[PDB]
Order: sequence, then C-alpha cells, then structure tokens
Amino acid sequence: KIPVEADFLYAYSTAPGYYSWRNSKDGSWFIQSLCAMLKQYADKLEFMHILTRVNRKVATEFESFSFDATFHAKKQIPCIVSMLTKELYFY
Amino acid sequence: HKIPVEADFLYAYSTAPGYYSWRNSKDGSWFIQSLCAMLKQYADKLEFMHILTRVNRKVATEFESFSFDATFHAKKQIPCIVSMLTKELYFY
Amino acid sequence: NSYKMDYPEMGLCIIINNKNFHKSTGMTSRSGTDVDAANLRETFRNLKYEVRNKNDLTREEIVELMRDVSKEDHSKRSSFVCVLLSHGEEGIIFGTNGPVDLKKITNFFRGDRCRSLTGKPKLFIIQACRGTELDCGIE
Amino acid sequence: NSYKMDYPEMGLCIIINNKNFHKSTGMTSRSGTDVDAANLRETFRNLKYEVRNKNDLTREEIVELMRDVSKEDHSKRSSFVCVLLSHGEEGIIFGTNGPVDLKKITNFFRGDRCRSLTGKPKLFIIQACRGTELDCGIE
Amino acid sequence: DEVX
Amino acid sequence: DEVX
Repeated sequence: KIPVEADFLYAYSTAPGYYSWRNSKDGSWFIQSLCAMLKQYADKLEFMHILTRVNRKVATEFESFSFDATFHAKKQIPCIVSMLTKELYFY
Repeated sequence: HKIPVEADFLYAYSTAPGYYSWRNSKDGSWFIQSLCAMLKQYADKLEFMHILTRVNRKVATEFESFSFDATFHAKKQIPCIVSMLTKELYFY
Repeated sequence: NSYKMDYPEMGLCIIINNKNFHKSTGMTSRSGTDVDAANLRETFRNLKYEVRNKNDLTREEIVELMRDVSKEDHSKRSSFVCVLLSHGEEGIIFGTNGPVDLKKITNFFRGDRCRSLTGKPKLFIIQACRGTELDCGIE
Repeated sequence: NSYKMDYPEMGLCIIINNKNFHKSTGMTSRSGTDVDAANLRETFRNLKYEVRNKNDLTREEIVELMRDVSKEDHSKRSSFVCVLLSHGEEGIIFGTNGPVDLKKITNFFRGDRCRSLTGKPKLFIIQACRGTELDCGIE
Repeated sequence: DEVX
Repeated sequence: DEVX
C-alpha cells in the first residue's frame, strides 16, 4: 500500500505566511525563474535541483521596487514542498 | 545585494500537513528510523534532497500501522520535505 | 530510483490564469500574469506536455475543471502538472469571484481518488500570496 | 552550485528528545524515542557534527536553548541541524510542560538574527504530529 | 505503533 | 512590482 498524500509536489512561489511578488511587465518572480531554469536544466538536472536553482535565482536576483516605502526593497524565497517518493526527470 | 531572511532553511517533517505521525514503541519512529538508515547509506553518494526522497519512499512503502484501536489500524504516512534552500547540500 | 517518465504521454499541464476579478471582491488586476501564462505554455510545450490554458475562472469553474480533469484517464500519461496564477492566502487560491481551498483542489488527485495517477508525480505550481508578511532581507 | 561544506567544523546537531510530559498536558510517554535519539546521535556523529543531546526540556528550556545556540559563533561551522522529537500539532512542538511555536524556535536562526549562519543551510528535522488526520492509503 |  |  502507499499513502494517498504521496507523490505530490507543491512548488510554492513564496514561504508560508509571506507575500508573493509580481512584476507588471516581466511577470512574477517565481514563474520567470521557474521557466528559465526549466528551459536551461530540464534535460540535465533532477526536478528538485532545478527548483533549488529557482530558489537561488528568486532569492538573489529579485528585489521589489515600489514608490510605497511599505512595499519597497522586499525579498522573496520560494518554498518547495515534496511528498514525492522518487526522483523526477523530464527526459 | 540581499537574500531573504527565510532563505537557506530546510524543514524535514515526519508527516504531511494536518496528519498524524507514527512511532513504534520498540523500533522507534518510522521517519527517524528511515532518515538515519538512508543517511547512513547515502550521505556519501547522494545530495540531501535525494536522500530525503528515498526516506519518503521508505516510510511510504515499508510501514503500515498496527493498533488495537481499529480507528488507528492499517494507516499510512508520507513525510514532508519543505525546502527554502538555495544550493545543493552534500555531506562530503 | 526515478519515476517512470516514458509513458506514451508526459501528461496534462493545466494553467489557470486569473487576471481579472469581479468588482465585488475588490481585488485588483494582476498585470504581468499573461506574460507568465504564455511563458509557462511555451516551456511545458517543449517538455512535451498537453498544455491547457485557462483564463479568468470563477471559484466554481476551477473546482469543476479540476474535478473533470481528475476523472480523465491518465493511464498512458507519465505525470500531471497544474499551475495556479492568481491572488491567494495561506492554503487558498482565488477564483475571479472568491476564494478556493487548495486542499479541495489537490484532493481530487489523491491516490485513492484518481486511480489513474496513483504512483505518478502530481505537480502543483502555485504563484499566489500565502499571507501578508514581508521579507526585508539581509546583506 | 553547492553549499560550502568545508568549514573547519560541519556545525552543531541539536537533538531535543522529549519522552515524558507533565500531567497537565495529558500527553502519553513517547516510548521508543530513546532509540531514535541514540540513532540520530550516531548518524550525525558519523557525519562529523557536534551533536548535543537534550532530554525532556520544558517549553521555556527549548526556547532558551535555541536562543543560546543562535547566539553562538557559527563562523567556522558549515551548517546547523536541529532535531525535534516530541508531540506536536500543525506548526507546534511540545515541551514537557506545553506547546511551543515552531516559528518561534526557527526565527532565532533567520538570516538577519543569526549572522554567523547566514548563507548556510539550516536544517530542522521534526518528528511530531501535525494534526489528527489519518492516511488510509491505497494499493 | 503509536501516534505523536 | 506588486504583491498577490
């Protein structure tokens, strides 16, 4: 038998309790980075390692810009939640 | 040049959100059993997320609850890897 | 070991792109989300997924979509991918007219409810808020 | 890229082993947890971590311990490992005398509060319940 | 088997 | 840059 909650992966754009950020022209930070890393690494890396690179990209390369000081200079870290039981490759 | 204050955290949960976690009174808990086993076996071969992935498959396939209480009998458990890490982790 | 990824199909890629919300919700337009939905579409097309783009779905429309998708036959599919682009809260994704519990959405595809996906990876990509906390970062 | 793991030390390994609880909590003794704590001690010892075992800590002792550890100098340590073995709830760990917010424990080691661990992997291994739901499984 |  |  296997758990009914097994083999799920939830790739969250942000940590629990936190805002998620989106750029009006480029799109959201997470999806930008996700597509970029997938495009570059989907035929070389396992999915968890791809998402880890998505994490470092969003964390290091993005910072919020706002005229509102409350929403300015903010950061974001994505949140990988894996209930997977095997490694995932897209090839 | 900043990084999030919530970055570089990894939370290895024994069970999925909202669910019970199981422990054998003599063998120990299912999760810690499997974690130590997989670490002992793979810490010098695999990246930490892949080790934890094998921990997930061990807990999911090799354990099923035994209880005199019928409500708690023949139940399963899946661990929950929550990663805010920004790099790969190797113990060597 | 690794998930069997050489089934006839790679699987579905369901992209739910909510940009415009009813004025009763008071929620603002999510400018830039079309850029996301299009980039996702291209990325997963190249990964050989059967991509389905959905735009401005109500809370009721999302549920029935995910339910109908769950009652499809994924027998010759390797995996399942769902991407959610909308406003959110912790455990909540927003339809154009109101909130939806993420659990209700994901529960459709549990191993015992979607038999044709049992043992196969079910990926949910969520671009939404999970609360109102701000990460101020560190040098 | 990969985390820099060739600092002089690998880091601390804090194992908090709660087996017996105050009568006010109604929590049962966690038989078998000693086997876990010893197995963890050996496993992470072999990984060259500075293992520190703590037994039956109160809610106040856990907080004060994690605070003291976070105010240590981790400058020549590669990482930090904390293992929690006790009763729990969603987001909650139990000291022998009551519940502790997991957030409160982990917040000590945030990038801006624990500078000597900034950029280093902070691993929290939790063996506890996260609610009262049961997985009936599927074949 | 017990629960936590 | 906006939030969700």
